[PDB]
Amino acid sequence: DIDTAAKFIGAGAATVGVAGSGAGIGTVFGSLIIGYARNPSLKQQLFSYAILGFALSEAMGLFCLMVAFLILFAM
Amino acid sequence: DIDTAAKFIGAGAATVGVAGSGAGIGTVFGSLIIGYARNPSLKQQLFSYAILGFALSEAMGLFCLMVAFLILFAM
Amino acid sequence: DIDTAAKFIGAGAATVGVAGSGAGIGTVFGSLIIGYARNPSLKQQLFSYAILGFALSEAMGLFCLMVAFLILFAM
Amino acid sequence: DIDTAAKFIGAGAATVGVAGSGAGIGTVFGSLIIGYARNPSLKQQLFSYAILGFALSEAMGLFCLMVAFLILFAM
Amino acid sequence: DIDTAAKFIGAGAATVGVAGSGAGIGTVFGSLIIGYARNPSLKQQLFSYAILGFALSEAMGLFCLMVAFLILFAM
Amino acid sequence: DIDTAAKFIGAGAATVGVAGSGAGIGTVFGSLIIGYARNPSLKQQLFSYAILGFALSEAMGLFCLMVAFLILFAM
Amino acid sequence: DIDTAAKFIGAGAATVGVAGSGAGIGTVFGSLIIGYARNPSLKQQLFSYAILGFALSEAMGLFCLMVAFLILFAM
Amino acid sequence: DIDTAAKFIGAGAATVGVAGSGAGIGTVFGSLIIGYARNPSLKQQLFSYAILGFALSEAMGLFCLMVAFLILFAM
Amino acid sequence: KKLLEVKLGELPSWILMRDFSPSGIFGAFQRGYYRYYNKYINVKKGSISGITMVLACYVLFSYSFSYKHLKHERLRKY
Amino acid sequence: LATFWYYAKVELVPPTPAEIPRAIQSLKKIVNSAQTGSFKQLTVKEAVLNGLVATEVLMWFYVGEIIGKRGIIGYDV
Amino acid sequence: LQSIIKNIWIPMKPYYTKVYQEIWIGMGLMGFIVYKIRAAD
Amino acid sequence: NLFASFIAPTILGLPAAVLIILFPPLLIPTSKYLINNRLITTQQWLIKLTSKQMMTMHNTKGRTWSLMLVSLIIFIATTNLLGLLPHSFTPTTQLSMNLAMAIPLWAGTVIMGFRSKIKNALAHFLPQGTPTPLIPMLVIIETISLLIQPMALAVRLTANITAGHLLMHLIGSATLAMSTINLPSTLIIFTILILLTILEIAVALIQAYVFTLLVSLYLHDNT
Amino acid sequence: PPLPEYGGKVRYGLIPEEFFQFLYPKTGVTGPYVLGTGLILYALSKEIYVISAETFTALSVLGVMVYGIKKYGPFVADFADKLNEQKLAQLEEAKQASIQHIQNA
Amino acid sequence: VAYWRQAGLSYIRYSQICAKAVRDALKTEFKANAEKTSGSNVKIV
Amino acid sequence: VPPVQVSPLIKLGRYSALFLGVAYGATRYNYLKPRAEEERRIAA
Repeated sequence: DIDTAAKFIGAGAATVGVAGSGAGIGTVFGSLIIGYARNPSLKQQLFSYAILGFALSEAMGLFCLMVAFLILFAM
Repeated sequence: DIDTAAKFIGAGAATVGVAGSGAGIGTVFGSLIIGYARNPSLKQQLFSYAILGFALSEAMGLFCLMVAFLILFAM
Repeated sequence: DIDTAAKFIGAGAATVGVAGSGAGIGTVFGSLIIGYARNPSLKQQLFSYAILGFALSEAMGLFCLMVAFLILFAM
Repeated sequence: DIDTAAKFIGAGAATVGVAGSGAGIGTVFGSLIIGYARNPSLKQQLFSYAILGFALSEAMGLFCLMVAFLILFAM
Repeated sequence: DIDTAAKFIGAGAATVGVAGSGAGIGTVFGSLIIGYARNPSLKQQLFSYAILGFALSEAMGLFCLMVAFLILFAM
Repeated sequence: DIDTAAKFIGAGAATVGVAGSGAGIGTVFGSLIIGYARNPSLKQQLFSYAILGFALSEAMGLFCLMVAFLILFAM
Repeated sequence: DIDTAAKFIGAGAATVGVAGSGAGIGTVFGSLIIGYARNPSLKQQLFSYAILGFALSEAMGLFCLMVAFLILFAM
Repeated sequence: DIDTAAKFIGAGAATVGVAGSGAGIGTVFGSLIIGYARNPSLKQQLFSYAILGFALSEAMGLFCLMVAFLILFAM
Repeated sequence: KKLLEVKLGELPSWILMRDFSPSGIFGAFQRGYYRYYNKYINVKKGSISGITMVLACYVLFSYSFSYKHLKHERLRKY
Repeated sequence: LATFWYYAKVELVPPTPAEIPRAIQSLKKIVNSAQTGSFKQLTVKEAVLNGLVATEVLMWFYVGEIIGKRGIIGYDV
Repeated sequence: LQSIIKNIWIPMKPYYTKVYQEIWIGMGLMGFIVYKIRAAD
Repeated sequence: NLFASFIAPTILGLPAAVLIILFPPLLIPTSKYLINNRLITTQQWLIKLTSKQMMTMHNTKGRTWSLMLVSLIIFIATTNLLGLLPHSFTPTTQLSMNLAMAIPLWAGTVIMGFRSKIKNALAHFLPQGTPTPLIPMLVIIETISLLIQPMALAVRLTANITAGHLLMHLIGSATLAMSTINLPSTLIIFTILILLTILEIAVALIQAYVFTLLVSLYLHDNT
Repeated sequence: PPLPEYGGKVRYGLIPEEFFQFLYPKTGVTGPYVLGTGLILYALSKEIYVISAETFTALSVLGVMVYGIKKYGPFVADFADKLNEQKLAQLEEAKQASIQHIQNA
Repeated sequence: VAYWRQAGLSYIRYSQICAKAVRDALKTEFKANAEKTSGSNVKIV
Repeated sequence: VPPVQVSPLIKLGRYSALFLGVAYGATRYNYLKPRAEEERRIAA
């Protein structure tokens, strides 16, 4: 009776951790704006880095979601 | 009963994860301000990036809200 | 009752999502200060952006507060 | 008997959200420092913006505290 | 006895919200370092702003502690 | 039966601590973008430093995730 | 029984608060790196400002350890 | 029985606090990248500061983990 | 000649000859303040002792009313 | 240092057996002045001085008490 | 009455009568708040 | 037990808090002379520096509050500093005194802004170049800000000073509890206590200055 | 009226020399010191002075005060003296200036 | 504001010192012609 | 500064009071230890 309740609470607590990837994506794209406003001829490589940075920051977020879906469903 | 209680608690916890979206939106638009003050000739393209950045960071927050409505109203 | 107790706890949890909008407003106005120190001749345009940024960041925060009320009063 | 307990826990949770305003005020006044070190001729207008930013960022924190009290004392 | 238990839990939760002031004070004094490295001849005025910034950001965190004690000792 | 519930909730809490590594990776790669836009001829060494910083931030995040998995499975 | 339980939970929640001290120390020393790369002749003044900022972030962490110990021992 | 459960929950809550050290290490190494892109001749001294930063910020995070383990096994 | 300053006058009637009026006590406190001020503070090349003595009397006063709380922290019982 | 002893050897020493009659005579003088009530000749300056010396010898008694219970703060038991 | 209002009220008259009028209104407000707090207690 | 230092002190049944609140001005002796002792010299230099800092940013109507704001900063700073001595009772740790300091001054400034200035007083709630679809929202925010300014003043003083004192006391207990145990750790805790004492001196002065500066800004926004 | 040149000769910043001179006749040079130590030991032996956390906060603030005084006392004294000397010099200069003006007239 | 500007110098003096230092480090095959080409001869009245 | 040959009365009073203090301290220590142990045992 208490396991499913704790599973809901743990799933919420786990999905809290997406705030980090949200903030990291904000930082990555703000830095893209700034670094492109400085030296726009690099616009390709800059953007490349952004994507990489994005895909890594969001990666952490997914881990959190993973644990959420590991707690909520797989257990 | 206990399960709807935990559903309320987990929905609130899941909703906490919109703080990252708020902070990332703040960073994106602050960097838009700075990069437009530095190179006002690039404004249009800069705004483009801002939109993209915004649309991405908020997206993470949306996932959080989704999980909230996945707990409070669906499962 | 245990459902109203969890309504209290879930609203209190969902209210934490306003930290993001607070930090984002801080970032947007700090960047307004910096962008106005750089290019004080765009004080209008910049400030427009600033409010826009604010209007968006707080927006996310409001959602959280809204969600909180919709766990305390709606259901 | 249990609802007062949940009121305590929900008030603590709701007042967690003042961290965002702490960080946002930090950002606002750090950027005031930086932008004034860059262009000390706008010391007044710059400072004005800081106050505005502060008065807005802190606002969100009070929102959180508001909800805290509205969970701890009213209902 | 559940009321004292929830008092402890809500006090810990309320205390969480001082991370914001820790981070914002880090921001204020880092920006002091930067703005002083750029215009050392303004060391006095810059430092004043830092003080102000400190005293405000720290303030928010203490508000959290206030609620903590309001929950822990004054119910 | 309360131990399993506590393990679920404690694992969710433990995995909250990944938001820090998410935001830190975002900062490392945003600063990589900015530092490459300024000095595009130090690209290899800037990327080496970015790899090191991302490795350490991800290390903290994985410490949080492994504490979560230690609570959840290995007690 | 339940009171010592809540004491442990509240002690953990209260020690959450030094995450802000860690982040603020990161910000202070990153800004020290930046400001020293800018003006490498003010090494001593910049390092003294960094030590001051680090001390103040640690004080904001002490204000959380105080409530941790007031929960754990002097209820 | 309930004491061990709250020990699990409190260790999870306490290890939430490594997010601050993650974000701080991210900030320190991002600022190392930036300041080395500006002044690549200080590559040595800059790195020293970065080391020092990574030594202090992480320390805070480690403290959290210590507390966590102290709740889980010792006291 | 019963205006003899205390520290010179042995009598109890002197005690009742003084002006125990509100204005009298005000004058007494003000005369004491000005005696201290002229002796210790209102000199050129003055010292910080004229302030640390005031702070010591202040700390003694502060301890005096803090004793009702400290007497519950005694570490013996007799 | 040693100046403390330079003064203590003259002041902070026990009375030699030769000067206990002097002390007995002084005690007799004091009890006589108390008997005849002649202490009304003592100005409050000298009264305060005598009170301070009596307080000092009482403090000597209390120091002897703390050295006779082997513990400074209160009674060790 | 004499030498008090010569050393207390003659110097402080320009401020009590002209400058601090709004402070006096606000102090009435503060007294009202304190009365509402002590009465609901 | 723990908040014993924040309870209204009483000596022999009388409210010693009255004496403790009236004492700070006694440490500021004044003189009619032209060249006077070191205490008055240093204090007059400090008062001149403080007046020039706080009051240069005001117009001719805000500069009529020079006496009020300098008195406020001197009173608060001396009370906070005297609160650091051993066993002392600090009246700025009390929410009553801080509310009675904050509400009159803030209310006086806002009433001064609504008596004259009324057009600009009502216009201040809206920033200059605020876009149109956001004009309602930014009036709900700013308004409540203007209504929390007094409380957020008083609390910011109280919650700070109190907290500082608490921390010091706790660390003190630590040292005592560690006096019968490892002495190097006792010395480390004592060094933490010394650093905290210096920080508390700084915070006393900073809190005086910040209370006064916020009152000064509320006055500047209404003159 | 001119001020004196020195204060009241306090010792350790707490007790004036008048007390030591007043106990010199009856109890010599060590008289005041044995009175002080006896009073201290009687106070903390009969638990009139209760040792607590305030003892260590007191030691901390007293150490900070003594160090700050011994360190920034010479500087503050010289600062006040230089302020007064500059004011006096400016005044004497401005008096001679008007004397010279009327002599020129 | 660099350390030399705080000390009252100018960018002309900074440049002079830096150019003289770059000249002193030249191998003697170029040094004589370098110090002749950039040497000052004007005198102030 | 020259010392002062203190009055033999004050001197004898000093030392007699010190010895009476030693006596009283030992006496009350022995008077009080049994009652103290009794109360600490009866408090259990």
